[PDB]
Amino acid sequence: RKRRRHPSG
Amino acid sequence: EPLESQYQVGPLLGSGGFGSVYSGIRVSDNLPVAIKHVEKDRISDWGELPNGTRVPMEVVLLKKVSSGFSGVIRLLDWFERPDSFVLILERPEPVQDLFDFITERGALQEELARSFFWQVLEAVRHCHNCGVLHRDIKDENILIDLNRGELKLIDFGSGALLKDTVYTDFDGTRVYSPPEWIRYHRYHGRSAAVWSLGILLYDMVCGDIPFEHDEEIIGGQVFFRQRVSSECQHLIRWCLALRPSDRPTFEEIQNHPWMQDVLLPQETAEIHLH
Ligand SMILES: [Cl-]
Ligand code: NA
Repeated sequence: RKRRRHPSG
Repeated sequence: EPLESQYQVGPLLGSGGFGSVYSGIRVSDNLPVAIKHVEKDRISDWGELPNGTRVPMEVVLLKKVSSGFSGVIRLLDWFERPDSFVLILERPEPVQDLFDFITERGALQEELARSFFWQVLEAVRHCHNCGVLHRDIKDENILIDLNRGELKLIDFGSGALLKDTVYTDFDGTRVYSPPEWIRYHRYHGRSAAVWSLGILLYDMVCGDIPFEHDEEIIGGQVFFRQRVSSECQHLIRWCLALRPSDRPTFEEIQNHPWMQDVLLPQETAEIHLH
């Protein structure tokens, strides 16, 4: 199942 | 005095909603550094120093916390250029960020989650004692010094001065943001921080964050996808209480039964990291 980063900015 | 002769610049470590960060070595004494560049055009929050010269809030916030030794990254120096500010930060070596660490290892053993989470708690208390609210606590913004077993909080670019009144602005990470921000575009600092720590702890013990969509964030249901002790699930669930006033204080978190008998940082490196 897909684990990913998440941008803040 | 000038930036180029005083640091040897090495390779890009990363870039994104934070900027462009290079590995470097301070020539004075070969100290490992990280050289972060931020475009002036992309900075929305500005402060002023005791000096009186005007800087990005990020610089204001790093000076306020870089007082002494801690689980917060230290600002060694900074420079103003025509279209940017360059920040010279500490660089532990060898290092891995907690996001890659959890990707590589999967769900962490509770003993290891406990030591890490405890150290994140101490770092955030530090920021709060120094008048700083980070606003972007997440695995991506935590470095692990692999030899010392010490965690460092990085990237204060979304932070603010800590206040007790309401915040109506936010530029941190949405999947760590609390339900009161999602629905009403308002939060209080401490209680929002505790929610994000709840996300981080679930992330540690389960191997990924609990929520991706708004509807999940506001829905108030934590499904555990890994075997997690009852005491730990209780702490996570308390941190992710929908009503902010129902969340625990940092003290209550640190006195929680699941938090007792934490490993020292050296013990953590020795058992879990070498
Ligand atoms: Cl958002
Ligand atoms: Na380098």
